[PDB]
Amino acid sequence: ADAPGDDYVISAPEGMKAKPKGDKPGALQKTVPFPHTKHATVECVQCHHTLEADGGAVKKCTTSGCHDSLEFRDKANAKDIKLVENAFHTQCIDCHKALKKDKKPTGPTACGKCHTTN
Ligand code: HEC
Ligand code: HEC
Ligand code: HEC
Ligand code: HEC
Repeated sequence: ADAPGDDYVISAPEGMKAKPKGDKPGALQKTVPFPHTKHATVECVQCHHTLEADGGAVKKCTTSGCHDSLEFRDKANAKDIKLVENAFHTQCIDCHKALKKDKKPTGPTACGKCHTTN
């Protein structure tokens, strides 16, 4: 397939829950701009890890049967790879952090520097 342009924004799937603020209803984080051209050095398959099984078509990470949970991350389900927060954080953050350590061009590691659209 062809990668979308750099104006692309990743947001939470509709219905996505959020940790309540004690007793007050919580809210979602800001959305995340994601520029593919800045990740040209990474093979598509590395992120779109099920590409082959999906026959060359690129499916959204949250599609049914994939990281489809709409449940917020807590202690009880902290290890569940089906969670949106785990799927994206493991992919995005780990690489950025590792590159930062090696002192080379990298992406954001701070919450506010990735969740920006607002
Ligand atoms: C990009 C390099 C990110 C960094 C750094 C952090 N987050 Fe993230 N997060 C990222 C994406 C692409 C997504 C999925 C799309 C979306 O916006 O939902 C997420 C998701 C979350 C969520 C779940 C959804 C929500 O409640 O809004 C949470 C709770 C969240 N991210 C929080 C968060 C915090 C506290 C971070 C700093 C420790 C953080 N994120 C870093 C991408 C990135
Ligand atoms: C990780 C750094 C990635 C690399 C390298 C590439 N893509 Fe990607 N792409 C990535 C994410 C996290 C997303 C959003 C997924 C979601 O569930 O929201 C995307 C999105 C796409 C899409 C559009 C999906 C949609 O909105 O329906 C396409 C078609 C796509 N990506 C194509 C693609 C190709 C061909 C790549 C190599 C040139 C490629 N991506 C690399 C993460 C990453
Ligand atoms: C459904 C066909 C999926 C698509 C599309 C994507 N992922 Fe996925 N992912 C899926 C499964 C079945 C599993 C593994 C089995 C299990 O139960 O754990 C995963 C695993 C990952 C992981 C962990 C990788 C590892 O530990 O080596 C991550 C971090 C992950 N997936 C992220 C991710 C993202 C961001 C996607 C969109 C670009 C994506 N996956 C798509 C199923 C599916
Ligand atoms: C390594 C395998 C990566 C993964 C997984 C993701 N990113 Fe990344 N990102 C990576 C590099 C090497 C760079 C720098 C590229 C360059 O040539 O300078 C980036 C950059 C970003 C940026 C731009 C930040 C800036 O300083 O302007 C953003 C906004 C970004 N990355 C977002 C992002 C998200 C949300 C990811 C998960 C879907 C993600 N990156 C994965 C390397 C890698």
